[PDB]
Amino acid sequence: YEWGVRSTRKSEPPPLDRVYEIPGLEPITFAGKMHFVPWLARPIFPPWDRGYKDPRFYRSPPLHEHPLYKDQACYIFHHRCRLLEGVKQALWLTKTKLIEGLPEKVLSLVDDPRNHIENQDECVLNVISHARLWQTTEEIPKRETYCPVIVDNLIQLCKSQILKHPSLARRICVQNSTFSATWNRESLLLQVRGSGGARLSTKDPLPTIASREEIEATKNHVLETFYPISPIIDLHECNIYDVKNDTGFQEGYPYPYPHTLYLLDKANLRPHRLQPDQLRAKMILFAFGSALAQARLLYGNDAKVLEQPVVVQSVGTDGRVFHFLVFQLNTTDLDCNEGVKNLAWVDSDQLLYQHFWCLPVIKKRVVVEPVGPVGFKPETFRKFLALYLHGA
Amino acid sequence: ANFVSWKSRTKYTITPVKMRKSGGRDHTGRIRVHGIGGGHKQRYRMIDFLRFRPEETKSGPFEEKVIQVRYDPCRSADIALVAGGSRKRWIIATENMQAGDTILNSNHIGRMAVAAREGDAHPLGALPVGTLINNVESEPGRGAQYIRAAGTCGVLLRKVNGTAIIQLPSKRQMQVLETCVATVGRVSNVDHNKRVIGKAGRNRWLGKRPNSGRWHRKGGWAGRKIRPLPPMKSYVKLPS
Amino acid sequence: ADRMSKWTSKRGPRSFRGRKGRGAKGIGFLTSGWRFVQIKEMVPEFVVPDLTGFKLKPYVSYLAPESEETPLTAAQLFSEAVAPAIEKDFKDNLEKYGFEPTQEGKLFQLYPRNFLR
Amino acid sequence: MKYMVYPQTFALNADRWYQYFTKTVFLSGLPAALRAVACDCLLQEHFYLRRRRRVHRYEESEVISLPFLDQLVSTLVGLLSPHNPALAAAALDYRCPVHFYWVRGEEIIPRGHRRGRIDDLRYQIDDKPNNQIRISKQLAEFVPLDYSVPIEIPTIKCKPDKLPLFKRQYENHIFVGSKTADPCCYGHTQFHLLPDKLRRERLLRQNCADQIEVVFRANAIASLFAWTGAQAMYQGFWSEADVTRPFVSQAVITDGKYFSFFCYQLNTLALTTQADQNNPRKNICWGTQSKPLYETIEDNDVKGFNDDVLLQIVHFLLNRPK
Amino acid sequence: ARGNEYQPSNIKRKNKHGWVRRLSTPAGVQVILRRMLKGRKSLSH
RNA sequence: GCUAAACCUAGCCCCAAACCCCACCUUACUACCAGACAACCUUAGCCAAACCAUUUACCCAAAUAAAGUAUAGGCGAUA
RNA sequence: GCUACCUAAGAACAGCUAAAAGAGCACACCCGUCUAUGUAGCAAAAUAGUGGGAAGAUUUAUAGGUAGAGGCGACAAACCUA
RNA sequence: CCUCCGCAUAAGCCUGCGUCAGAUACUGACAAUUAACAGCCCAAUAUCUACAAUCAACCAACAAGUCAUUAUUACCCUCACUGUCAACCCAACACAGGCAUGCUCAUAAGGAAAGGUUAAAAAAAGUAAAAGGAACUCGGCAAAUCUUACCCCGCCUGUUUACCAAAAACAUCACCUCUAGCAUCACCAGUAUUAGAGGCACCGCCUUCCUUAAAUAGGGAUGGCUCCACGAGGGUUCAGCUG
RNA sequence: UUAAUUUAUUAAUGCAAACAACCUGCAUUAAAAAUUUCGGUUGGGGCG
Ligand SMILES: [Mg+2]
Ligand SMILES: [Mg+2]
Ligand SMILES: [Mg+2]
Ligand SMILES: [Mg+2]
Ligand SMILES: [Mg+2]
Ligand SMILES: [Mg+2]
Ligand SMILES: [Mg+2]
Ligand SMILES: [Mg+2]
Ligand SMILES: [Mg+2]
Ligand SMILES: [Mg+2]
Ligand SMILES: [Mg+2]
Ligand SMILES: [Mg+2]
Ligand SMILES: [Mg+2]
Ligand SMILES: [Mg+2]
Ligand SMILES: [Mg+2]
Ligand SMILES: [Mg+2]
Ligand SMILES: [Mg+2]
Ligand SMILES: [Mg+2]
Ligand SMILES: [Mg+2]
Repeated sequence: YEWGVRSTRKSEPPPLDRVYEIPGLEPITFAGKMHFVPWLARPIFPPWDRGYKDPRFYRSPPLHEHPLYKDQACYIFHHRCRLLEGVKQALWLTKTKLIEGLPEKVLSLVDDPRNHIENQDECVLNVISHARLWQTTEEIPKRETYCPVIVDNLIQLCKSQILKHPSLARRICVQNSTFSATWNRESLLLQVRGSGGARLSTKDPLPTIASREEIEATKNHVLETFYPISPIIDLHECNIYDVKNDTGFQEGYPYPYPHTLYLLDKANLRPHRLQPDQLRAKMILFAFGSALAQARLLYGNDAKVLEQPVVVQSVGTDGRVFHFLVFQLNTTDLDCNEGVKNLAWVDSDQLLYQHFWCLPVIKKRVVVEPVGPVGFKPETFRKFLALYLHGA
Repeated sequence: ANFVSWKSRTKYTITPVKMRKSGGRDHTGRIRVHGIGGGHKQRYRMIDFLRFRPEETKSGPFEEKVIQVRYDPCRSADIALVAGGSRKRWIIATENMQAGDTILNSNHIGRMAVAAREGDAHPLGALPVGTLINNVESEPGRGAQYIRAAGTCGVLLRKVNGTAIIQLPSKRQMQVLETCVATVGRVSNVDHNKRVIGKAGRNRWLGKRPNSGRWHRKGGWAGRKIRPLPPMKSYVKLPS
Repeated sequence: ADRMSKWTSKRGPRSFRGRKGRGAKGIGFLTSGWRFVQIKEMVPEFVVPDLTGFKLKPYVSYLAPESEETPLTAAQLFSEAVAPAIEKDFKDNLEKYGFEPTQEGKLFQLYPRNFLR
Repeated sequence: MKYMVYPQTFALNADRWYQYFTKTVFLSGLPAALRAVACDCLLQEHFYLRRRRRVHRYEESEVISLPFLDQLVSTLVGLLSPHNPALAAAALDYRCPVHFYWVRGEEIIPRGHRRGRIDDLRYQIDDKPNNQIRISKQLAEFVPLDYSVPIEIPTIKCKPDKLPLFKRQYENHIFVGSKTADPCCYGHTQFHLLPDKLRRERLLRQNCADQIEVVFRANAIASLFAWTGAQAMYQGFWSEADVTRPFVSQAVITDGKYFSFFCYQLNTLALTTQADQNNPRKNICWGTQSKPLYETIEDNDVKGFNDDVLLQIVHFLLNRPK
Repeated sequence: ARGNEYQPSNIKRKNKHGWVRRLSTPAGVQVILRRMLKGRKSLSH
């Protein structure tokens, strides 16, 4: 079955006048008249050259002629790619071993109550209420508005800890930063072009979480595979691409080391929003991409086991549900499935609050649920603060 | 009228396509089919009825993972998003197809009969006689056209030479080259018969509208009548 | 219902009223977001001379003598502009005398005219 | 039907017109690591950050200066939080709307079936400051309530229509940037970014040099009056119950390079004719001339960085409630 | 109840009786030709 | 004695002779981007035949005459 | 540009009762049961009260389409500019 | 003293109660609506996009619900043009009609039922009424009150004769019959559990007395049946209520 | 409509024509239609 019905397909041009089939004579066309007439032959116009040149009337050359066109087809993961297998596919692509829960090294940074924010719950509740109810004159703010607001206000609340932690002065949250990292996986060359937003950069690299012994123990772990789904599925197969490793910044940039990638799924529509598993996969891929760009910038473009692993964190949220990730890139030798493997600690589906009532539900003239968040969980904010404080 | 068919998309896709209702109207704008109009807005999911469609630069039998089984507004059967290699496609789901199941699409006519597992597609030559089938092609590579509605199942009645006799759900025999592919099992949504519309409003939701003057010929509907022969004219309307 | 009154941009719905103009020549184009980009070269630049010291005035004294109207012609212009040089060089390649084979290559092409007024 | 008062406006002498609409007297004057951070933000937005898509001068404001101003506000608030405890609990709003609706003066309906009838002149400001800081404790006064100043509010003899200013009818909103249920209901500082339509270059080409400071001053007067009036009406004051304490807010207005600084004290909400017939108070706006934060940015260098502008920003951020 | 059959809309007026629609068919061209022959001030609507 | 009443050319009829700046097909009267759709094909019926069913004169390329003749025609109206 | 049906993309539907309803009462809105007035009228079909529906087979704005022996019709030979 | 009125947008209209001067909201002249609101857009080629909405979190589904972006290649100039009035439009009218949407829910907005008088008849609307309480009448129509019970028809919600018929008629779920083995313009981007047409009617089962005093009124002693519910349908009735 | 006249047109076949499809001509059968008519006497109508 062929798609596209004939009536919609472009109409076939009318048959050429028989006068054109007679070798010796020049047909008399309405070309001289400069307008159509039905009783004269239709001219054969030579193709027009000066057309597709003006900037506002430009036609791009065929993809084959573009400077970066390559016969070998790369598989790019961009911000709007949704992995079918999700976390498993991301782990295979990045040669990563998954560890449930955040590492104790970062989780201990908030165990002591000194790091606990004064009026922490009050401030977080005010942040949630402002994002979800008080943000606008409109009664119910949309996700496109309350997800960035909740993230930024939480980041400010964490940054308020500069009192206890002067090391927090050596960091800055940049927006619209874009990184690109290419690497091979079983003769398949994969690129990640991470655009996202809210890259938390620090002047100092994050300390490694996994020790040499754990990194070596990753050798025994077998990289889970899925069949018949190829790991390439849902990745943009593109022949136009650049193999350069771009960290997103010019050389000499202060705060060169990525600290946390804040990915937010703020689409108002559920189909336009990532599933939680696909969001975790995107977090894995973006953290791996930033770490790999850093590694290629620092230790050169050589496939090898990293003596100093690169650690990149990421927080992926939909405004209510958060996912926390710490990714340790400890190898740039990705092509083989064997050897030491990168490792990611993920804490999944940490919901800051169960639900938010913008309107007071009234049954039989009785207020059942008051306006505000329900099922608020300070533990998720503790984890968020721990991730922010890591490295300080 | 300025009617252009909505079926203009040329490239297969998984995304539901916005389909325009017709109201039973031709491209001329006149009613051609009565009783159609309105109903819930629908999106069309392009079904790949050629189950043995090996991916680009690939060949041979291939397996596919059932990502999900979904209700289809445009069919009695429910459909299945199924993914193989690096592609995803919509196929017609069989009765017991589940998410996470594995499906085989083969062009191999084995000398022995292949074990017929529900949901997989084999050439009709490879199936045992008496197996229930659906999504049957008429010609090799044409694409499934027969036994596609919910709960339907043809029977592989016979296989002789390179020709197989299939019993269509209308209990009519059909001859097809044994190289034509069909999938094993009955189509899903087997309870489609038992659904009760309940009220006229549900049919109106389904897009069926009450329509009269369905014939447009002079005098409207007129049942066929036997025209008596001249010898028999004397007995047509004998009085009591 | 008014067939006789002129169709202007004040009459239709919002799309009509936005689309129709009043004869003003275009100055630029519209990009994405309906942002208007104004092209400087599209704007008519008024070439206004310096009138300081100019002796002519809007009116002429009635004391000026009457004359007979003699509209300038191509023959007269040729005689008063090219004929002297032609004679002086003939007594002793027409581009030397002023003729140009083609208007292409000139800023002010005489035909098709490509300048204002 | 109400006049849409635009803080960021192309109109000439709009500062004078807004002074009249607002009953505001404008008064000229006032009532190292930070430098490194400011330079870092500037260079991050201008040079260091890699742009996949070419930056066009028609969007330079929105794609360069807006992130730059956001980074300045956020990082400076973080760094000055130890030196200003109130700034730690403050809410930092990014482009949250500020709406103020008020009535100022009267007009005889000139034409129509309502001709000859009295109608109040209504004004609405719908601002969206690039950044703003909201606190739960009010800032201190800049000058006592009932403070008299010899400078007189400009008098406008023409209708507000003569200043390009148009009427619409839509929701009347009084908004501080958050709903009334928000405890952080007082204003600390607003950070405004002039749009590309109000480029200094375009203003210089089309107008005098004083029109640039007019644009800055009008934006300040309108925005700060709206914010302080919304704060007062959140506290429950209006034209018939005038404020018992002055309401204070600060603002910095930048084009990306040039910064100007404004302090505003709202002393009156009694702007109607009835409430203003015998009202001696008047709102006050202290302002500074626009000064360039930097002279130029060449590749990796910020040439001509002005420390005084950054000190003024820090001073505003360091202002505290009592 | 009746009499207000005319519910004006300039889009419909121009799309139904305008110059472009009149010229779009040979019959409408003859409509315009008849109006021109009669000397109508308004050829189309 | 009011309302009125009256008027004569404005033109028209039939012959002859003679062959008679700019804008605008998009929503016309709209300065300024990818065309292609580009037209052709017996008139029918009213009516007469006292219905009606075959049939029933109609810009012809010299007026007259041949001649309403030869012919045609429900051999009839009529042509 | 009425009306009938359809197409595309919109919009409206208080409150109470009930609980995911071609649900109940009843606004807006749609209609037009009965009575009265009106009958060259306010009106070439209206008014007042009463009444039916009122989250649906609902109502409705916009643009488009189907044309006369044809269209359209939940068939009343209804409607297709009184 | 009055108003589901008013103010705005849309649509429509096109200067149609602004000023002045002549007339009796007319004629003529002069003036006026200033863009931020709104309209007027997009440089393409490819390739992408399964995951509704309903406070979207539980629960609840079926009728299955456009949201279109990214990579490369081009690109550097910048705010033009148009709508902006009114007491307004469609109904031949300064027409009690028609007229989408957002807000105000009785108005902060908008208006005036009485030209003056008299106080006849008849007429219209309204209010009150002794005693009685349907005796009126084709009929309790209308009005006033508030109930009861049962038949016939149609299963029900809906639809219809725009302008004398709203129904028992048409439709309708349900069922039956007939026709059709199939692709690129309807049916249908469908495939016999489908599609088209016709019929039928949801469903389910089995195969002389009473009423009044008087009662041409009412009720009861494949088909045959079964009226659950519903009805401005058509009959009858108790009680009450009433000019 | 089992009134009269047709089948131009479609749909089937058949025969020729072009070498199965497609198409032309000529027939036959249908469908869909088209055109046309409504004698006289007897209160009317039925049967006469
Ligand atoms: Mg209409
Ligand atoms: Mg006759
Ligand atoms: Mg409701
Ligand atoms: Mg209901
Ligand atoms: Mg209907
Ligand atoms: Mg009937
Ligand atoms: Mg009328
Ligand atoms: Mg009056
Ligand atoms: Mg009177
Ligand atoms: Mg009484
Ligand atoms: Mg009686
Ligand atoms: Mg009684
Ligand atoms: Mg009686
Ligand atoms: Mg009654
Ligand atoms: Mg009924
Ligand atoms: Mg009903
Ligand atoms: Mg009627
Ligand atoms: Mg009626
Ligand atoms: Mg009786």
